[PDB]
Amino acid sequence: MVRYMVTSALPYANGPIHAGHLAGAYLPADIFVRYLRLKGEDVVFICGTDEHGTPISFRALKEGRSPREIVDEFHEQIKITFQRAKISFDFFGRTELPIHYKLSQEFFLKAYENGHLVKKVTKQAYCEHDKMFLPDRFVIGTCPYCGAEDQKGDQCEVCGRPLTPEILINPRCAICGRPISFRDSAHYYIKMQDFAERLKRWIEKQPWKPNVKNMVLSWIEEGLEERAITRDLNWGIPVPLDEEDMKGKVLYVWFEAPIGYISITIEHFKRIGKPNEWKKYWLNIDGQTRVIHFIGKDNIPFHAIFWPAFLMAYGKYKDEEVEAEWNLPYDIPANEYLTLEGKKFSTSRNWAIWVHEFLDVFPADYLRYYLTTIMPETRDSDFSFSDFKVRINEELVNNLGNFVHRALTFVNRYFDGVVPERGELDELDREALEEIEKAFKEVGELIMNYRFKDALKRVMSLASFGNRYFDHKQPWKTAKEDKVRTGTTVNISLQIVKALGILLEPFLPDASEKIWHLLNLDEVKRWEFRELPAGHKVRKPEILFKKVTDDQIIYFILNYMAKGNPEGARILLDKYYKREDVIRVAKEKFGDEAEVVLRRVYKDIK
Amino acid sequence: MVRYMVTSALPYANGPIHAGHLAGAYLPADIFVRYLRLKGEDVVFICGTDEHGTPISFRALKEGRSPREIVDEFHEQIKITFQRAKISFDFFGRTELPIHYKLSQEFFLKAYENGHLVKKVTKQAYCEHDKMFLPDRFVIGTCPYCGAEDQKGDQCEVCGRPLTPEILINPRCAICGRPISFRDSAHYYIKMQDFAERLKRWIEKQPWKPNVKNMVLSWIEEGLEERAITRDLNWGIPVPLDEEDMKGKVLYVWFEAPIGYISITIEHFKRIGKPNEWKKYWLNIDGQTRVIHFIGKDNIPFHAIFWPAFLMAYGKYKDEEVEAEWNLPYDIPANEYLTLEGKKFSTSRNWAIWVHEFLDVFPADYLRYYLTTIMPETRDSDFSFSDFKVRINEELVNNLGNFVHRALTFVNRYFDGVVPERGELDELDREALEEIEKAFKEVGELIMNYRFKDALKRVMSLASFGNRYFDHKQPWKTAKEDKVRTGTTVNISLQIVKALGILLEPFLPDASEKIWHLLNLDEVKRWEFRELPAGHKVRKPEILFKKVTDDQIIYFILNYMAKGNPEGARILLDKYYKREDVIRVAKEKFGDEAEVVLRRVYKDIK
Ligand SMILES: [Zn+2]
Ligand SMILES: [Zn+2]
Ligand SMILES: [Zn+2]
Ligand SMILES: [Zn+2]
Repeated sequence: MVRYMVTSALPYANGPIHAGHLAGAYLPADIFVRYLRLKGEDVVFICGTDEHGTPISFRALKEGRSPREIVDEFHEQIKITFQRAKISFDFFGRTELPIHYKLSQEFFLKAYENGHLVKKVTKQAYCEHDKMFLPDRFVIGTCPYCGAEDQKGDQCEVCGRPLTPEILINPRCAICGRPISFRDSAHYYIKMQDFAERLKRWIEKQPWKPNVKNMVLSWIEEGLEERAITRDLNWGIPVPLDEEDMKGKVLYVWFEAPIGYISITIEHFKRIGKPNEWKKYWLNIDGQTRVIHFIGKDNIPFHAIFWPAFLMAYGKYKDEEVEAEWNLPYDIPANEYLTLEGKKFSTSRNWAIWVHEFLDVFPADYLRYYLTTIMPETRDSDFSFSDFKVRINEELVNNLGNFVHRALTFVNRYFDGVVPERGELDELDREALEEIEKAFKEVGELIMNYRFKDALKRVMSLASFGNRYFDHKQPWKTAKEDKVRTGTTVNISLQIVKALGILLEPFLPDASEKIWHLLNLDEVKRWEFRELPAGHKVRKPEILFKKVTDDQIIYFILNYMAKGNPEGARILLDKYYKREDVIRVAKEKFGDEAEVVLRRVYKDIK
Repeated sequence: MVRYMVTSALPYANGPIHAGHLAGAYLPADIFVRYLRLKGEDVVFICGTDEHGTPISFRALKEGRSPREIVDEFHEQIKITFQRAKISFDFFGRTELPIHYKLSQEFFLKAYENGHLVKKVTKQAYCEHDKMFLPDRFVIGTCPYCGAEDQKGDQCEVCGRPLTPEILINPRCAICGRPISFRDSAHYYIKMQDFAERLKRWIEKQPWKPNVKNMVLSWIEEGLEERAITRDLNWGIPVPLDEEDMKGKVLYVWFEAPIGYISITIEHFKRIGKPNEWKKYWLNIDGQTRVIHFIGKDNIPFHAIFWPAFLMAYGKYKDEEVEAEWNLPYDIPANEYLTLEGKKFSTSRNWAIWVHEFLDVFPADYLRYYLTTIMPETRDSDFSFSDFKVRINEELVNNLGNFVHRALTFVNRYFDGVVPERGELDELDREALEEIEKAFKEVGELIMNYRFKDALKRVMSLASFGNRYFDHKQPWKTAKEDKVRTGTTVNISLQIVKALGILLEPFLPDASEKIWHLLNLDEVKRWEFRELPAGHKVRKPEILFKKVTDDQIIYFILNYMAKGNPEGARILLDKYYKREDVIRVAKEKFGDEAEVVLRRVYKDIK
């Protein structure tokens, strides 16, 4: 019996998360883990904020704040956001945890000890007016492909994606604009080549899709250049070595980050009261823990190559309990990117769907539903507002919500909300109870295969099946002729609602508890279905979902989207709506300030 | 060995919580429970949203939304807010839980069964244009003391506090203004008189303060009028009785609400995996569970009289395990009200400090610190912005934060962050380690006595003691003469920081983890102090707290306070600040909209 150690790529504590992030590695992981829990399986779901690296440091000088100040701010912002998103991480830690410092440092020390490292002195950047080295994101120059002013790290705003700090033209320190200087420095490196073979061999015998497995093999087919794992940063985890040359140096966040996956788990079992249980999840003791890594496509290389090697370089974990080895990525589910109304998410262009903002106007189920509806699985998908409301209202409201409502509304009208007893069953009755079985079976398999968009579809169809059932069983007619008959229809219909109650859970937790209350159940939610007993008391018909409005979308676009990118807003607005309508919404939404918005989006209007 | 069943008054799901609420019953409870946990004691901390009652129903017709829609919205808003507030409820449920429905209904049925009830028909309100009864908050008329138009429930906006629905002049249904009608109805009542004696007797033998114990006794000294526990509402828990007269009737929220205290706990142990542990907390088995009820003064009567009786009326709980009785309120800590800048919190006047808004500009420690600083213990206290910043900056920043910073900054300057070994100890060294003991001892006692304002003070003084220590031990001098000496000072100083790390926890969780990371500790936080070992590696000097700004307060007042109550804002602004300063802050804070604010607060300015 396998147990599961599930993680989600650590979000960087330099900003808030957007739907691309969620759709990319959190929502999938949540859907998967919830399922596993309903299955009764043994799974741990971990995550936390990545709090080191040049960026965070950069931003600190930028806003004149300590790197600690900002990560403390974003850890809270993100942890709460995930709670809002209903992402059930068993624990959400942070790489600022003392234990992370200890484990990373050990990790590095284990690499020292197995001669997988190599000190090296290189000539590198510097500022004399600021008396400090100038790592990655401090580069401030022209581009490496196109030629634009001011380019940092490796993302751009031009065409540029990945522009090493040196291929940049006119190197000038970002902090003060002083043209860079060159001071040589010492850093330790990892002889990745030491694991190329062992890696390739391991990758061979593994259930990953060729589109990855292979491309990975290729990438390895040409040596692994010794990568540096140290940095000249004033923020981060100190390199253990007590020498004078390694003073004021830190472990490349690039190296310690993944170790966070273990650090946090350990932290989890500590505070949970069972200090040593973590060992069975990350250590290959009587080996059989499937370690899953939900990530974004960009993380495949790292997770299928370097991270595994970092683990190997620590050959032996060993004290007071088995000297076993670290497990390796069982699987590394990755998702493509997400676009917004035809364009890519852009923090620069301030064009994205921020979870915390979006969740201010729409319920979590809506964001979770639609996003799974467009899960960037095999390719990229495009978030669209017209697409969003239409799927919710047409699918979630008109179908799932509709069925549930009808069902209850009937058991309440003809039986005073008491579950009728079932008489003989004809073909449909027989087929309906079978469909319930089919769903549980198939949805479960689709999930274990990372086919969420299709898994959610299998569920919606069951609701679709329920509607049909009702539509052509006509309880409103049958009730004026054959009581017993209607009783069956009704009882059967509710069975489908209870089932839809458990099946939905992994996808929409809230619409799940909503249904459970309507059915009035204490029953611990589980994947093994059990019919609703006759004589069971159900609650009065409530509503499941309220249709998305244009008033809402406009309010959203105007209130968030707009200031940050007025043109983006304007283009969206007079693309879906008439200006005479937006004004009205704006007027009856922003009181004595509506006017100082409309003019802000529609360049000139007064 | 006692275990503790701690609760906080269920917040009503009709709106967000404000500092008065927090200061009144949540913050106290949190400080108490955290302590208990650090003490290693066995405590359960429960709470959830009260989701029934006329109000919620009212609001529903008001905004044309189902009562369920709104409670779902506020349960999320409040649960997240509490997370933001760092209130560690072991579980935050809701009275919409199926189990609540079951337990309440049983409770009522147990009262039926022990003849503590009495059906009665009364002539009551109605609307014929709306074909519905008109309970409490539907009353819409002139006042009962002063004479003002439109008065609902029992709170006012005039002078009025508690105006029974009938003493109101010109009774007109609130929904449509149609002057009320009178249709007789049947409701069950509880013969409170049946418990007067048994109550008074119980209250006698109990450790409550006379100012309560007595006033309670008086209140009881004149019969307990049979109170109605049923209602003509379409939203709520159905009365079990299957009769045609009790159809469409519900249990007065007033009756079921407290039962939520048990419902949720049960729900807690269910989902936690240990289904039956709840029995030992609410049932008096081998009796010794101290049940504490953190509430507001307004709740004393209810919690010391009716709630206990409701418990008695259920004489026997009994199946498959001991037929024991429900425990009774061990203690019922209550706090006075809170005022804002000299005036009372007012949802009507839109004058209050909303936790979720306030926590958008200031860290949770700041709100928790200041509020405990003004805990409405023996009387009412007044929240004030000048008072807020001054205490934070002068106390939290300049003292606690200052000490911590100095300490680390030294162990890092003269020992490369490594804990020095202690040599001979003189009087101060000896006294310093003793002070640490004293603090733990006294703070702990002050907490167990609900003396938080003083408990927090005992802690700040320890930090104050640390500063003095340092000030007159002069490490910066001693380091250029006697190494060993400085080592002691330093080692000692850090002991005080680690201690301040645990002591703070109950009050400021974040400044607590901040200190723990600086000290670089894995050690599970506990109330039993253990010195920092020599040779221990501490982190580089960070900052603990950033001083509150005027830019912040103005931004807050302008961004939240203002629209909702522009006059309130204006009066605050040009009372603390010059208009030429507010403008600047407003201009460099609201970009292209600053102008449409300043004019909104300062009536005319252009
Ligand atoms: Zn470029
Ligand atoms: Zn510079
Ligand atoms: Zn009045
Ligand atoms: Zn009316």
